[PDB]
Amino acid sequence: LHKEPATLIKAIDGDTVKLMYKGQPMTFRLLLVDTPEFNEKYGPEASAFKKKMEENAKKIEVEFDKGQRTDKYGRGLAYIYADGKMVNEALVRQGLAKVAYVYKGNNTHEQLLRKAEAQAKKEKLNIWS
Ligand SMILES: Cc1cn([C@H]2C[C@H](OP(=O)(O)O)[C@@H](COP(=O)(O)O)O2)c(=O)[nH]c1=O
Ligand SMILES: [Ca+2]
Repeated sequence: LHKEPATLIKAIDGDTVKLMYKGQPMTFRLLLVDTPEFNEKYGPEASAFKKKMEENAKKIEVEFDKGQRTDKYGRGLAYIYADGKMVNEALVRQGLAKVAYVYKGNNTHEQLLRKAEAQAKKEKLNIWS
């Protein structure tokens, strides 16, 4: 897998964001995670966390997996990094997302994220409290 550039256009919620990628605006959906919707418990805290991480970053990068790059809604499916730190992992590690939507052939970072979830759970953080 390789990291590619992108620039923040607009925060959306805990697991989607609008980025400019190869010079075109696209909504990206984070691979392998699920955050609570804004109206649900920890939804606003997830959105805030993601928003801050991405807006404060000097450099946003996208990393596609081996399989499908766009979902049925036209959303890019990627791992997103903010100054080299994986946003997908950070949300999970904070108890602000669950590992979810693990489809065969787009699951390179599954076990990394499952490890983060285990530690969040053990700490009783946020959704695991
Ligand atoms: C994260 C992800 C979601 N999706 C689809 C599955 C779900 O379909 P349905 O809309 O039919 O439930 C939906 C979940 O996204 P959200 O959690 O953004 O709603 O997006 C994928 O197809 N591939 C993926 O990797
Ligand atoms: Ca969601």
